[PDB]
Amino acid sequence: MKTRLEQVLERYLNGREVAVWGVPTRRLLRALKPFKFHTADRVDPQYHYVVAVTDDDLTDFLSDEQSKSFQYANDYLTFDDEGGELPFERMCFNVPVGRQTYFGDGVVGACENGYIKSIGQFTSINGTAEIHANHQLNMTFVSDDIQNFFNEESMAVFQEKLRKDPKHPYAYSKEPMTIGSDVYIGAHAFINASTVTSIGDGAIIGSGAVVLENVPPFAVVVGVPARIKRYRFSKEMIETLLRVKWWDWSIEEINENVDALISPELFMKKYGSL
Amino acid sequence: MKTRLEQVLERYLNGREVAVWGVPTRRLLRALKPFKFHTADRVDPQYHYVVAVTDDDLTDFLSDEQSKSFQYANDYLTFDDEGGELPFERMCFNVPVGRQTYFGDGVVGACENGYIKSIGQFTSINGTAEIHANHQLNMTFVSDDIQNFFNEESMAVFQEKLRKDPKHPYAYSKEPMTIGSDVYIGAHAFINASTVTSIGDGAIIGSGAVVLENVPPFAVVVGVPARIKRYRFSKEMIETLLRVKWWDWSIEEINENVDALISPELFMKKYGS
Amino acid sequence: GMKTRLEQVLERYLNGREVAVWGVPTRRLLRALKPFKFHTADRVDPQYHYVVAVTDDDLTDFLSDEQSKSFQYANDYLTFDDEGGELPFERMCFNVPVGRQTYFGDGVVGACENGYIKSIGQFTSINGTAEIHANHQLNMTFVSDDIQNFFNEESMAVFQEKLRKDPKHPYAYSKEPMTIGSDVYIGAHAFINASTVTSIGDGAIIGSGAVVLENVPPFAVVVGVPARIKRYRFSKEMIETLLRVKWWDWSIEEINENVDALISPELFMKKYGS
Repeated sequence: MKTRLEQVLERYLNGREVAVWGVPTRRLLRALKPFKFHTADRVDPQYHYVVAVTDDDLTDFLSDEQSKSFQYANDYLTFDDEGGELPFERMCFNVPVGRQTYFGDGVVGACENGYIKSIGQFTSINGTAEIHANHQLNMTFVSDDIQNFFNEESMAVFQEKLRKDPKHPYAYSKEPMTIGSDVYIGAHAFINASTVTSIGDGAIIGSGAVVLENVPPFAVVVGVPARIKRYRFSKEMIETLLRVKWWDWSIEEINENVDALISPELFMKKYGSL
Repeated sequence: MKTRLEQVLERYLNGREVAVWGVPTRRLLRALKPFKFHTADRVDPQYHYVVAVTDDDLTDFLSDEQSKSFQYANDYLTFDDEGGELPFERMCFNVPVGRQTYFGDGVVGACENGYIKSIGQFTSINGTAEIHANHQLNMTFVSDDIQNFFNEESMAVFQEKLRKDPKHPYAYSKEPMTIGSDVYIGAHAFINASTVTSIGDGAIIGSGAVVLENVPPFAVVVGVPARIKRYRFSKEMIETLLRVKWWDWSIEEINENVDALISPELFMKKYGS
Repeated sequence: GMKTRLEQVLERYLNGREVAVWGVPTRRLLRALKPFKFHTADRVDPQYHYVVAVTDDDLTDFLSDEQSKSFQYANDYLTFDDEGGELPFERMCFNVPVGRQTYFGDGVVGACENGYIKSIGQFTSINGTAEIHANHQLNMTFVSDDIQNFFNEESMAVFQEKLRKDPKHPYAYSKEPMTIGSDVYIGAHAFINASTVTSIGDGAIIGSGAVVLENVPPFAVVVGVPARIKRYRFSKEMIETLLRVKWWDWSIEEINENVDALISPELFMKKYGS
């Protein structure tokens, strides 16, 4: 599956050479195999695309005077930033991720594990958020790695009964969860991939909240376990938001109607009734 | 002390060459000195044991077509994975850890800090679970790093009061914590090492639970603070399980009992009074 | 003119010695070390070399090596990837003064960089997973921040103007950075909201997992989500005695001379109670 960097390079390299800014990794060299690359030294954006390996390397690059002529994404990127935002849709382990949406390594892993169907646009997920599923809870054992001792027959029996568990251990027999648009998820939050299939548009998940059920659109959930504290707007305004879907607007429309985005009062004016 | 990798190599290397998959580190090369090693290029399990440095490197290795013939632990391992499971009983900073038991760096530090006496078999501890002790709560100061300014005279009287503190700051003057077999500890759960001495066999610690006292065998604890939400089985089955001790079974015994391990009702019909 | 933690240590302790790099170097390390003579570490002598371990794992390897036993912390060696690590002298983390023997993790390093923290006191212990973040705006139609990447000049001016007049201080706007006092303890995975908090008082104990939404009085112990006051460490008269005496600003000699009063609260009151 294509990394974030390979997707961006396919868009913007345009015959240039990749300039590696930092110590390379095995994952990086695997991602760069379709491209010509060399260790960075003197870089010019007309001939070079700069790939910082770590966030540390990018900080060093953007402190260098050579970085002044390089534009984000168009001319440079960070390889170890699989959850970093882009102004266009991208895949993360074959999970669609909307524009201006960012998340951390826990959600990257959740995407790799198959727990996520899609992540919406303009969605903000703190880097320490975590998404994981339950082990089986109604067998004699709760361990998962005991299966490393199962031969082919025993594993097939184990896998079949896992698929029949209505509690969806390891997120079996359930839809991967959709994370909506204009969503905010606080630091150290947790979402249970066994029992959650939807984080609705506009939802806010508080810091440290342990989410065990679907979060309705524009609901604000906090606590352990997470419960609804309030809604961001009235139900009439929420229904208007779900009809207008400003997160699908053009960049020109976003600037044209920035006053409605900045003022919920004006938004309900224009769109609530006609 | 013997790292996880050194224990694996002593058991499984079998005269092969260690093929390093990833950037070598100072800690890795010190661990690899007694053995022959090279940067990994073309590898075969007959002549090579693949050591991925980081989990990112292991991800790359398993995506490579060469890894299909390599079996976990027997033929490859991750170096920066001290909490990772092994098919045999291992040590982690002189803490016995049972087969197929894993945990994260936080619990690795707890083993190194002396907070853990042992961890059972087939136990699953989420990578973000953490086990810390309390600082001293009966002094004028709560800082620990102030002791870096203490000379020998001040350090002696500081250490002596910690030793006699009944609340066990830094887990002083108490038994190290035992963690049983078939235990599950969820994401960002917390266990207080100053007060907890046992997580019983089969205990489940839910995501977010803050555990301040011992967890009975097969109890499911949740919440802040942790409370017993339910027990996994009946009283008689718990008693039967503590006598049968399936977590000590051979690999073949486990396979021959897979239906009983899947179905608690069949387990009791077979092993119950 | 901000300086890295390593630069501050080298300026104070290097004393014409040569830096010996212990571990694989990074781009950021090479830039920080370039004003100085440095070599890869082989055989080292603290009389002659200053050992810079790159990562914490490098430091573990160095301290397990025979060559390190004559090396003194900070005076003779340091870890580069340890911006939150304690120093025996008052230091700066970005533009934030940090007291002696005070440590914290990368999240709080980032909070210093973001301008969320005014100062951190002496002998303060902050777990590495503690996190400090501000709120996004909660009075607009959207909660996203990266939507502003699509704002042209005019939309950004309107957006920024409303942020600055928001009394709830989104992104810590229109409020003071928070002052974290001395002798403070902050447990694992604790959260402090940079939008709503301006002071963590001296002696405060923030429990593990606590989400702090309000100012914490001096010597208060707070727990839970949200964090509430559970108790106070000392009596009122003792609290005011401590705030006046300020043992956390004592010299090293004064600390050792009065270790009995630091060990025994009752003796502290007998000696310093007015």
